Amino acid sequence: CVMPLFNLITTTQSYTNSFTRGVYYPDKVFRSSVLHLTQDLFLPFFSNVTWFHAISGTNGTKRFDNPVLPFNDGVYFASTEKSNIIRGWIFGTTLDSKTQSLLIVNNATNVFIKVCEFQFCNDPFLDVYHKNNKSWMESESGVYSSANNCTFEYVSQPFLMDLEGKQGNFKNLREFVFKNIDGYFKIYSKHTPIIGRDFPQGFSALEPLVDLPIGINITRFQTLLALNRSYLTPGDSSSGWTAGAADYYVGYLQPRTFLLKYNENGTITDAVDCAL
Amino acid sequence: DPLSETKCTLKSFTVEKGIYQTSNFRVQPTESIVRFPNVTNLCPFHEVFNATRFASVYAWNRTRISNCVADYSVLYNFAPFFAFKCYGVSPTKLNDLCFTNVYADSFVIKGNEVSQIAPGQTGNIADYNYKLPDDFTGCVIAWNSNKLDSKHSGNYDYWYRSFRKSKLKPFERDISTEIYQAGNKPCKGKGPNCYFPLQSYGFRPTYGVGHQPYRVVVLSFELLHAPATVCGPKKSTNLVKNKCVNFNFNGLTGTGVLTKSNKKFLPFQQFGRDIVDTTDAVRDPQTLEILDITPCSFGGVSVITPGTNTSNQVAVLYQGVNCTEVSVAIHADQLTPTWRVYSTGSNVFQTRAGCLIGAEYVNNSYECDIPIGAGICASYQT
Amino acid sequence: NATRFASVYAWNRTRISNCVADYSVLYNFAPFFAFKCYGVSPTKLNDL
Amino acid sequence: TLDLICAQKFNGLTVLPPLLTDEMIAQYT
Amino acid sequence: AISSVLNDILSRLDPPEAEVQIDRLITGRLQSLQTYVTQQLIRAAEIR
Amino acid sequence: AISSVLNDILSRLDPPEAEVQIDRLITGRLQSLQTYVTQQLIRAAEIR
Amino acid sequence: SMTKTSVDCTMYICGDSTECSNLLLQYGSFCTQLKRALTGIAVEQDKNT
Ligand SMILES: *[C@@H]1O[C@H](CO)[C@@H](O[C@@H]2O[C@H](CO)[C@@H](O)[C@H](O)[C@H]2NC(C)=O)[C@H](O)[C@H]1NC(C)=O
Ligand SMILES: *[C@@H]1O[C@H](CO)[C@@H](O[C@@H]2O[C@H](CO)[C@@H](O)[C@H](O)[C@H]2NC(C)=O)[C@H](O)[C@H]1NC(C)=O
Ligand SMILES: *[C@@H]1O[C@H](CO)[C@@H](O[C@@H]2O[C@H](CO)[C@@H](O)[C@H](O)[C@H]2NC(C)=O)[C@H](O)[C@H]1NC(C)=O
Ligand SMILES: *[C@@H]1O[C@H](CO)[C@@H](O)[C@H](O)[C@H]1NC(C)=O
Ligand SMILES: *[C@@H]1O[C@H](CO)[C@@H](O)[C@H](O)[C@H]1NC(C)=O
Ligand SMILES: *[C@@H]1O[C@H](CO)[C@@H](O)[C@H](O)[C@H]1NC(C)=O
Ligand SMILES: *[C@@H]1O[C@H](CO)[C@@H](O)[C@H](O)[C@H]1NC(C)=O
Ligand SMILES: *[C@@H]1O[C@H](CO)[C@@H](O)[C@H](O)[C@H]1NC(C)=O
Ligand SMILES: *[C@@H]1O[C@H](CO)[C@@H](O)[C@H](O)[C@H]1NC(C)=O
Ligand SMILES: *[C@@H]1O[C@H](CO)[C@@H](O)[C@H](O)[C@H]1NC(C)=O
Ligand SMILES: *[C@@H]1O[C@H](CO)[C@@H](O)[C@H](O)[C@H]1NC(C)=O
Repeated sequence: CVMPLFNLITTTQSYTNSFTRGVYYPDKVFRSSVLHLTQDLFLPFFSNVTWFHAISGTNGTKRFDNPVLPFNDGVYFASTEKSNIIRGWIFGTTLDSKTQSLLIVNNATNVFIKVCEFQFCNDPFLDVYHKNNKSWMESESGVYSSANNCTFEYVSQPFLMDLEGKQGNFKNLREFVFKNIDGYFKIYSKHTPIIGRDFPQGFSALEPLVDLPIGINITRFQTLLALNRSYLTPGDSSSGWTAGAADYYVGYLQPRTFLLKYNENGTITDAVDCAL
Repeated sequence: DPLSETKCTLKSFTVEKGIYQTSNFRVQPTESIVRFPNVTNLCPFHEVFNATRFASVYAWNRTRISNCVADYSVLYNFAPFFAFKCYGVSPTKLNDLCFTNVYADSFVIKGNEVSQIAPGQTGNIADYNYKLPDDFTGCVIAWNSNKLDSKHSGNYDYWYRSFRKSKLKPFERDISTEIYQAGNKPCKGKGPNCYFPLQSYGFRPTYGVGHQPYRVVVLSFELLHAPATVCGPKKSTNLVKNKCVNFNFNGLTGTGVLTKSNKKFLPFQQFGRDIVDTTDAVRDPQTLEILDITPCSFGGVSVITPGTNTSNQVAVLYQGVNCTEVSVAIHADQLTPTWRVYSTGSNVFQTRAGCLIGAEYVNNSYECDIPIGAGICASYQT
Repeated sequence: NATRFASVYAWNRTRISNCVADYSVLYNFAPFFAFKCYGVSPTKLNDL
Repeated sequence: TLDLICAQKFNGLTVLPPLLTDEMIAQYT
Repeated sequence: AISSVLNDILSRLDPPEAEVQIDRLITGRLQSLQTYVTQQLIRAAEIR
Repeated sequence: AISSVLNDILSRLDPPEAEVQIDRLITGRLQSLQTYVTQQLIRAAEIR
Repeated sequence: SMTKTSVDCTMYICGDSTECSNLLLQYGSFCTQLKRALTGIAVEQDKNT
């Protein structure tokens, strides 16, 4: 838990419209050409989602925004980045070794999910650096000091997420929905290419990714950012830790009734928020 | 025969001329097929039930059981079965169902506290140690463990929560060691209005049966047909298609014919439903194949008679069914009403009202006598 | 906490009226072998 | 102008054709 | 049911035991509503 | 009832405990059928 | 006229279930009444046309 001294900038919470994003598949049932009325935890249409930026400035001041945020009933996360600065999340009530906490991390080769009484640092983060100037790789030493009484572990999803490149804009509109229902931590996701720069207007249903039966109590969450040990911006001789530009939006799920439109192939192509 | 069925329907030995909606025909299943996953490793029930040390009741151990075949016959081997209370499920049917997840809440309590481990119960253990949900589905197994959880000098390793500010919510574990406070005066230690919430059990072999330690394991199930996962030890059979059969797809029991489907399920989708929430398709656990499910052919059966005093001859209309399917079901003997009318070749006619047997279709047109439907009428004529 | 209790065939019917019924006192001097409330919820006794 | 029909027929609910076809009604008219 | 007042049943019982009385009241009031609507339909036909 | 599927209730319960859920489903579906037939009779009178 | 509909009570309430059918037998002749009413409606539709 050692952090280099930085001219940290206080996090400023911007606000923006949610439009109609955040719709996922409520269940595993297949439906074709059906208007289905379902009550579930949804992100309401045209609500405020908070907006945060994580960037390294040209004057030496780096905005390393990793603030603790409430979880409430559910969380909708939207991420746009080029170097995968956003690498994972933490979940828990006290965020210490007293209570069990969940941690999701990108290992850069696999995806790590753990449920342990982690002794998290003040600002946990993943340390990416260049060994022998030959191998770029990541370490979890800056996240937690020790792990004890582990109850759930899952190393899976050998997917590098963004792989097509940065054609339109980073091609990395990463949308996730995190819910905690009946002891099930449900993660829905969607990888939308961006037609534009930030938060394009449109509709895309979130196919479920993983339903972890961790069965723990979670009321807070915080983003995990990757810090690289220099050698990111060409032409810069400043030997120090720098982080690439990244933007992420957070919205909060609430119990809403939606009218979803399943087309002939079983894909939710539209939705109506009955209380909008 | 159809005439006797008409007589019983009218509750009269005399039948007037007409057509009577008498019964319903149904094609019967020819086989019973079950499809269960490749999973063969037995669930670690022995580890949970024969553990060397059991956690305290206030710190009940929740073991996760998933991705295994749940053979419950093992539980009958190492258990005297003092209490085997299954709520929401039948203990004899545990070997045939599919459970999404298994939760094993294991702890140790007193002998007289076993009855407190049930939904809607009240008591020290129920309110401050372990509370079950009102809609709990699963089983509770309690058995004596005096020979393994008692000491001559007293087994103080087991503790129970006797005092708490509020009753424990369902599936809530309290491990806080804060001294219980009675009133508004803060407690800085043991003394007036301050009591330790945790009290040692002090199990001893010399104690009575009602005070002897008892190991209690609560098996909580999520009886859902979509995720399947943990099911019982049933041998899966081969999959038949285009034939009406009784299918058991990962615990989902139904009757019908399974056909190849053009429906394109997304990888997470396990079955398909129709606009009125009727199951239209399923996914094979083994082959990951999308199979349309169609209930076996059925419909109404009407009996046309010229009057029981004119003649005893009748005709039968199977409503809304192709004559080919009716003939096929008769050949395989699948029709529910088993009084098959003799078929000659000219006796079988196909109306838009269904398949008519026992009436000869003529090319002459007469005034309607007995309305069959779709412009077709029957009459007793030379 | 009466010093002497009447016999079962001569059960003592005490009349309680014109007072605030705080049932938290009952939890102090009782091991509570049986607490069977019929027609009412024991947790709701403090609100009715 | 007059699946939902399949599901309706799938649990005991059938539809009986009229005795007079549309051709016969057109003939009467 | 024990009472015809929903608030009374909710205040004097836990949800498990309350649900029975709530269901009895629901069945009775649903039957009353269905009867009223059927008589209204018949009277509306006569008025038509 | 616990479920709206008859096969589920038959597979998860003994006939004593199954009968309650079966009777609940029977009552509900019989009420639905009676409502449908009554509305059909009224509409048939209007069509007549 | 309107659509002539026929309902199988045993299929609708207790579809291919023998236990449910045996329980439904305890409710008397409600379903014979329903079948008779629907048959009358259908015959009336034909009479209307
Ligand atoms: C549903 O899937 C079908 C194929 O099963 C899609 O039809 C294809 O559409 C594309 C795009 O126009 C054509 O190039 C293909 O030739 C079509 N295939 C067939 C077999 O017709 C259909 O577009 C999908 N539905 C939606 C709404 O995208
Ligand atoms: C609760 O029960 C579980 C049952 O799995 C115990 O889990 C043990 O976990 C270790 C690895 O950490 C496995 O190797 C053991 O096989 C498990 N134990 C047994 C007996 O099989 C867990 O330790 C138990 N916890 C408490 C407090 O009793
Ligand atoms: C039944 O219980 C009542 C409780 O009030 C007893 O009443 C006593 O009455 C005297 C006056 O006659 C009061 O001063 C006492 O305070 C009451 N007793 C107590 C213990 O408080 C009554 O005596 C009891 N009867 C029997 C037979 O036990
Ligand atoms: C979000 O709140 C801000 C407060 O500055 C307000 O300007 C904005 O209109 C709100 N957005 C929505 C979609 O309600
Ligand atoms: C979860 O933890 C929070 C924070 O400590 C607490 O307020 C809440 O009661 C807990 N929930 C449960 C079900 O124990
Ligand atoms: C990450 O993946 C490597 C293999 O690429 C594996 O050995 C390691 O355990 C994983 N986890 C880390 C480094 O935390
Ligand atoms: C883990 O469990 C042990 C045994 O109950 C306990 O003493 C300890 O405090 C727990 N936590 C850690 C971080 O070791
Ligand atoms: C229970 O039996 C199993 C299977 O033989 C064994 O591994 C385990 O040690 C036993 N537990 C005890 C004796 O506490
Ligand atoms: C079961 O095994 C078959 C081959 O026997 C395989 O094709 C199928 O994917 C397996 N099912 C699983 C792993 O769910
Ligand atoms: C039913 O008979 C019709 C009319 O001859 C024929 O076109 C059709 O193929 C048959 N269908 C089946 C399923 O037997
Ligand atoms: C019960 O306690 C009360 C209150 O202190 C006291 O007055 C009474 O004498 C006690 N009764 C006994 C000890 O029988």
